[PDB]
Amino acid sequence: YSSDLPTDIPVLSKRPHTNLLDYTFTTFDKMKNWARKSSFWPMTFGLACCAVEMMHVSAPRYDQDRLGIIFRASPRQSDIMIVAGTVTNKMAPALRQVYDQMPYPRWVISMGSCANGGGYYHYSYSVVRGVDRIVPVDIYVPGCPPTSEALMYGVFQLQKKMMDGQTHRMWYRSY
Amino acid sequence: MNLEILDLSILGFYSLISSNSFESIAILVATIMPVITELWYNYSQLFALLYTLIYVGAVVILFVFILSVINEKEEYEYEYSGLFILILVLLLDDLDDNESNDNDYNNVYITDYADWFNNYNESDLSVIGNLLFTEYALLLLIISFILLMSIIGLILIVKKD
Amino acid sequence: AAQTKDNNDFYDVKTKKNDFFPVQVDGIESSLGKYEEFAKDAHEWESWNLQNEDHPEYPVKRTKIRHFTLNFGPQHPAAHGVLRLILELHGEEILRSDPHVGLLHRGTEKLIESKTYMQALPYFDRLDYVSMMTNEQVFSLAVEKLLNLEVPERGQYIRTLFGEITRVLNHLMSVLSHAMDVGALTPFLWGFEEREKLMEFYERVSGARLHSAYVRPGGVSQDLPAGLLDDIYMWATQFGDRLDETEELLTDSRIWKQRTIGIGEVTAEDALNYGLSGVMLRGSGVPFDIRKSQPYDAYDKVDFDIAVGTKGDCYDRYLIRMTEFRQSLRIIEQCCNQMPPGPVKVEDFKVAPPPRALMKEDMEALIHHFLLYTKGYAVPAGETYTAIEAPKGEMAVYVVSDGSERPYRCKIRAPGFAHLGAFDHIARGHFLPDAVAIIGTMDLVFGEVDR
Amino acid sequence: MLQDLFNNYVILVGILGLIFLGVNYFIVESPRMDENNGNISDYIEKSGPFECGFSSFEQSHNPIPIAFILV
Amino acid sequence: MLNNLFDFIEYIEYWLIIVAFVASVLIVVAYLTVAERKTMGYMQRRLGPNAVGYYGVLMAVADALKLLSKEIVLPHNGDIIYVMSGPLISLFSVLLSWAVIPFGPGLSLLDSEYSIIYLLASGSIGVFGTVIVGWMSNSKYTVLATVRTTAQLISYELVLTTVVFIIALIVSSLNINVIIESQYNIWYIIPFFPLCLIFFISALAETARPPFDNVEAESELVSGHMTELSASPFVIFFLSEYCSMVLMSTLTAIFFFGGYLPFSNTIHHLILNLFDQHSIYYFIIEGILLSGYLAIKANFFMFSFVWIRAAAPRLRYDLLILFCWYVLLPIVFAIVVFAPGILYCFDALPVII
Amino acid sequence: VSTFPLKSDINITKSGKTLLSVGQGGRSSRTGFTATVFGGTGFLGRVVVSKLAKHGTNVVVPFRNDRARRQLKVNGDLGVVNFVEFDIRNLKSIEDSVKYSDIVINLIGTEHFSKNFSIEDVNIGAAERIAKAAKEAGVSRLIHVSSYNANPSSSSDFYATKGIGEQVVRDNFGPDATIVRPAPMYFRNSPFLNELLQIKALGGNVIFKKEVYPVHALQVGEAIERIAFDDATAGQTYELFGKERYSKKELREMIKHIIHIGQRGYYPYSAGFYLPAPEPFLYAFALIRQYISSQPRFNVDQLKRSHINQEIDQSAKTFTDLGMVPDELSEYLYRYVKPHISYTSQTQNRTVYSKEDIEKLRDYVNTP
Ligand SMILES: CCCCCCCCCCCCCCCCCC(=O)OC[C@H](COP(=O)(O)OCCN)OC(=O)CCCCCCCCCCCCCCCCC
Ligand SMILES: NC(=O)C1=CN([C@@H]2O[C@H](COP(=O)(O)OP(=O)(O)OC[C@H]3O[C@@H](n4cnc5c(N)ncnc54)[C@H](OP(=O)(O)O)[C@@H]3O)[C@@H](O)[C@H]2O)C=CC1
Ligand SMILES: CCCCCCCCCCCC(=O)OC[C@H](COP(=O)(O)OCC[N+](C)(C)C)OC(=O)CCCCCCCCCCC
Ligand code: SF4
Repeated sequence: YSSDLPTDIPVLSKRPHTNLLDYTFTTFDKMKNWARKSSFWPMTFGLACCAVEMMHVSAPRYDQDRLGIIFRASPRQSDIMIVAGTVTNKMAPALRQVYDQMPYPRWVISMGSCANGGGYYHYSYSVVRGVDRIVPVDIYVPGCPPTSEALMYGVFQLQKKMMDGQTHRMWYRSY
Repeated sequence: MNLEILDLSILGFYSLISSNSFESIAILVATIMPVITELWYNYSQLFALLYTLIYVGAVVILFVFILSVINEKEEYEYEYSGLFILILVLLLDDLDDNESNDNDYNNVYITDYADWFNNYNESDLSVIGNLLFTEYALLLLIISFILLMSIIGLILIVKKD
Repeated sequence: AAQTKDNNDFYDVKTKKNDFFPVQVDGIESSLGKYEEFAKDAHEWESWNLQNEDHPEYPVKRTKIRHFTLNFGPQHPAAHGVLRLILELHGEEILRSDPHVGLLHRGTEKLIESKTYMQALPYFDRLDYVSMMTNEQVFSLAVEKLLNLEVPERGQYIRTLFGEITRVLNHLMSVLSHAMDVGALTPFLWGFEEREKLMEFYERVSGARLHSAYVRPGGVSQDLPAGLLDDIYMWATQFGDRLDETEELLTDSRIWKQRTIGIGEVTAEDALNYGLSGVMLRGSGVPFDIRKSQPYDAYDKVDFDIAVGTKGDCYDRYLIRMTEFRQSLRIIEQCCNQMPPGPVKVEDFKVAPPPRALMKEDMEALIHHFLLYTKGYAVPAGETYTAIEAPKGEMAVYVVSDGSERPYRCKIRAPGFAHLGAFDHIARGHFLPDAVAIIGTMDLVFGEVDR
Repeated sequence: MLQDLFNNYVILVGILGLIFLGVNYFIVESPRMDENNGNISDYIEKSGPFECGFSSFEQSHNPIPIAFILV
Repeated sequence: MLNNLFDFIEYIEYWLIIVAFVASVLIVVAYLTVAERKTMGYMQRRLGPNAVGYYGVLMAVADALKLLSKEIVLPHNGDIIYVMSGPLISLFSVLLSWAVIPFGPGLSLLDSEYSIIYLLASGSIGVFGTVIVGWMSNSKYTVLATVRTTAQLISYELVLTTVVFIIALIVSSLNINVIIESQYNIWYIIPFFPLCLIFFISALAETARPPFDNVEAESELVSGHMTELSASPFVIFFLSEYCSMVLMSTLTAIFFFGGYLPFSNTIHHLILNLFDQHSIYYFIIEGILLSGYLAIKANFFMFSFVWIRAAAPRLRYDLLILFCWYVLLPIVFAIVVFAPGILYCFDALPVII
Repeated sequence: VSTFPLKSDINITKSGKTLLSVGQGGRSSRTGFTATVFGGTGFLGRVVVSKLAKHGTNVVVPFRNDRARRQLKVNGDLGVVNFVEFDIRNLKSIEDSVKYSDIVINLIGTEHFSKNFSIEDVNIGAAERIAKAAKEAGVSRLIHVSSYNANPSSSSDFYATKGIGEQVVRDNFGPDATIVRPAPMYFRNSPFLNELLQIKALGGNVIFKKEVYPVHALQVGEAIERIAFDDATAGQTYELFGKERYSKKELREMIKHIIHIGQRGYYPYSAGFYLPAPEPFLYAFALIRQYISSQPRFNVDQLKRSHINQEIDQSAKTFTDLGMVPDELSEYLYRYVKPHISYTSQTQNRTVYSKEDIEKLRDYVNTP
């Protein structure tokens, strides 16, 4: 039982493509990453005034549908959870249950000061000081409310992160 | 390889193990489908489509009645059965599948000789309509009379007022 | 009420009143003997049963099973935000509705008591978070009345001009989302571009698209930038066509009228008794408007009309909100023409902050600037109940002052809170899709409800 | 009238429907490649019914009155 | 090779024809989803999808591929029967209905004198697929959709079936291709304009499209029977619903607008006179023209399916039940008597030739 | 967990640093400790990270799966949980994970070998590299988790490599290395219980005959919390196991009655709840799937381990040395098999199995 681990093999995010199978699984990842980035389906989870700016992203001026963005009423059909509003202690168990009902892959966006850290109601007896206390957050959008362009910029950042996923090349090189 | 045998064996297996009412209406669908497909080939394509047109509409009305009556009874009632005895029962029923005991009628094949005397060729449905509306018009009118009775009958049974 | 031997929480034994003579039957016998001779074995014989199930007094223990309990919960598009609407359904007909609120309760009134009057103002922007500037106006009026101060003429017109711009913004959100819930998706998109044009007016004068802390006790935060009135007027010449095109799809549509006519009817007697106000009150035939009953902020110097319904249903309230659209546009035109010169805030530096240029040159201006932002301004002790004709209805604030710089108590009266309290009385007997229309016709924002 | 072409189409349609399910079963990454929350048969918080956030009474097998039964 | 390849292709030729036929239907269905979003966008003064593929031409691919790479939610892996039995039955019902749609004279996979019956019978099976999802389900929103789905079927099924029978009665034939050829001199839109409106209304009800979108009302039943569906089961149901939209749009072009018949007979002759009938290029162009005539008429009603969605609010299902039985059924039954009276009066009872 | 994990607010590490804890022991509190949890995205890792971060201890989580690390950050406040993208074949990445750490917990281990790593590389090579890197970084405490049947002379690859892993870690890091030998752990989504809950368990007659001493996973994570913050546990070996011995066949049948698979007599046999297969066939199927299936299946080594029962090293220490009473599987069995119940759904009455109910059910299973 002799083990000889190499010492200077770069991590996956730095590892270049050497053989033919690297390009094969990178092609597999990019086809999936493009599909999920293009078919960006958030869930209709408007809580407070942050939701109004979320509606104006669907407004004709910005037209989120032009990017492939469709809001779904069911957690089963949505892969993006946008927490747009204040999360109260009375609401926190409902938010966790809805998040758990989303099939993978799933991402969570925290929009506004309420969802980020509580904002104006940080020192309230009935307000959760950040939705990250309940669910993992992938991107935080600042503002009170964040503008329609501020939210779109955050979505673009998430789509940039999604396009860098290497799920199937990770199996080939890291597992 | 007659695959109709395998489909009926699967259908018969679930008939003995069906517990709730939803599985029973599923048995009905799993019965009409082999009938329609075996009618679509071989004997009569016309009545294979007629069976689909009429019975599928009856299935939906049957299904919507089940939603108003299910009362949790078969969701917790236990059944015992046993895998070995169920297979034994189906195996013995599989042994005898000769509906008739005229061996000559079942084993000797026959042919028909076509003729050109029928220059006016039309579908069987047109001939059925020709006789039903002329020769047996009384049957058609009585059937409408029965349909009228059903319409009145349904209202008086169901309507509260 | 109370557990009885014939009625408890788990089962009941109902016996209807008898509709036939109490016939006396004695000496039951057969051809072989008396009933008592065979009664021991008669339990196996159904023909020997002495009780008829058709009898009204036949004993039957029936388990008490709850109706179809559907949670119109927070994750539902029909609910305009967070609402756990619990419905007792018999099929789809509504028997009893239990609106559960507090999912957006953030203790705003508790937090206000720890803030100065200037610090407490931004909390009102987030109660009715589509009609932001009207929320600031009712709190500003309450503090001004307590302060015994009067806004100058130009300040009043600005709060009137943006008061109706706010009302147009609210009705755009209210009516189109109500139509979107019913099924009309296209009018929602048409009017939300008009919101973008009007929210640009919000951002031009304050720097915030939605939460513009512009209306403050003693006037407005800042004066209008140059060219705003021209841009407002240019929008005004075109907004008339947008309203007409909206009515092209709803007003005379037979599908829309079948979803609103006769739905959610409210009598004039019951509307007052449930504290309904605004379109809910005016839909039942009562011509009451706060802008006419108690004029405030230059509303007594503009000409406008109020639409009053007759049948008290959703369709009447839709028609009223469309008339209020045109009357608000009528007021906005007058404010543009009649905007006077002068200060936009009270000429009192002990309440209103001094100009920045004067702050950096005058000793007294610096002191007043320093103290207004560090300690705030004290308000004479007392209490007030100031109400304004909010787009949702009657919004009022009950502010208690103790002579300090922080309000002692700030009770916020929400028309949506009162409207939703009558949902059970209004939506009973209607079907499930009618509830969605009733929710939309009340113009419910749950930040206002759960303030 | 010959229907051999029709029979081939019906065979393809049946096979085509299984391809959509088979592709989806063989394309999705394994749970260990994802957050590794285990199999769906154990993730009861996900496989449970959807009630808009708040769990309610379980009335799967309760009677459902129908107002259009006569129709 | 060569000789063994030039007969292998002949051996597998008709499978390529079916595969091409399947691809032809799928392409229209795939881009109907893109067309609907683009059409509603401009009517709503937005743009619609234009950032997924060059000008949005890959929007359909991204939506399908992303959902095919999604987790399937079910109580257990062995429960693949429950959430797949419904959508598969619905998908098979609409795909088999396309077998009797002739893109040209005799260019249908299934030719029979009972094609009309097969069309209606196959479509009725798709209703059973929708009700399967509500199989003693624990989801209250799934259950409510099944009740509404049955109610809608009672509304349109009688009305839709009788309207098709009137067209068949006028031609005295239940063959779809015979119905198309019978419209050479007159398109049935002119004599039966009320029936075309009635057929389109029934088509909207059958597909659960707005203003009859009570099964999948987002503001009433979040997602209806699909609220518990994800990944492949959602795709198959989504594919089947849009396949019905194309099929019903194509049926409207067949029954009332002459099917594949040219808009102008003179223009059809001129274009084909440019090609030699002794070469295969004539029949390649001929198939393009005849199906192009069908495509233009079918695309108009697929446009109309989107058009009514962007212009009318949703109607309650109980109002729909009264609408069909009190209004549509008396009208269609009146016409089924009116039409034979006219034909017999002028000695014009139809025969098959 | 409790409300304050440390026995004192001032702790002096083996390297001489003085660490002061602040707060009462909540999310906003701190303990002054920074810990690195190798393999923190695994089954036991999430429990360990949750316990450490919930009291304010800074946790550094090396990871290779980007999606699996996201749920770990919820455990701690802002700045408490830190992530480093790492690979056991990248020496620099490992050295960055332990640079600021006072405690290093090595939870990296595997029962299978893949196209990139063998059993030796993960169980021995990875442990040695982590242990040696920790010492050069001056880490006060190192905690290594071996297996329950760790024996360098064992005929099983998993047990032998775990046994060698214990020795190679003590040589590199030094005598101050604490080694933990946990029994099979039961918990939500536990690998020990997932195999028993699988309806189609191929070769249950050959695999489910192993006898073990299952231990609660929450207690194993709790024990690691005790060991990390108690310097008196340095240099010792801990065998974590339950009091009651169980065979997988008894657990399999006990679970079958809890899930109510037997409500239909025919169903368990028809559904494939029993799949008797010869061991030579299972060896062939395990050998084939070692090079065809892309997901870790029942491999050859696990087939060998089915014939080896869990033997407890008496010389090693137990929960008693850490001042804990092992949890009984009968108490926690129902709550961890509850998600897999067929229908339940409060139809008539939930059958809640208590501590006494499970023990009685064990007698029924063994009753012929
Ligand atoms: C058509 C393709 C898509 C559908 C494929 C689904 C395949 C499932 C079996 C189809 C029916 C075959 C004949 C069985 C008769 C119906 C029996 C039944 O209830 O469905 C079987 C299904 C199996 O689950 P299981 O747990 O073993 O049964 C319950 C045990 N208490 O138990 C269930 O209750 C699940 C029912 C799910 C919904 C099925 C509705 C009926 C489907 C009929 C369409 C096919 C027509 C029949 C074709 C075969 C004919 C033998
Ligand atoms: N019933 C049980 O589970 C028992 C546990 N053990 C041992 O306890 C320890 C904890 O494992 P457990 O949580 O229970 O279950 P797991 O086997 O799923 O945990 C394995 C952990 O080690 C990581 N790992 C494995 N190989 C590598 C590798 N080449 N590179 C980097 N990381 C790797 C994994 O990271 P990643 O997830 O990102 O792949 C994972 O975090 C293991 O060493 C196990 O052998 C022993 C007896 C009983
Ligand atoms: C068969 C199943 C159905 C069809 C599915 C098709 C899905 C669409 C494809 C996804 C698109 C995508 O992902 O392209 C997006 C990516 C960009 O990736 P990025 O992350 O933005 O930058 C990272 C890439 N760099 C580092 C190079 C910038 O473009 C490419 O690199 C395209 C270049 C690859 C070669 C293209 C030509 C080769 C021929 C390809 C056609 C045969
Ligand atoms: S962050 Fe601001 S805009 Fe967003 S919900 Fe909270 S108060 Fe409203």
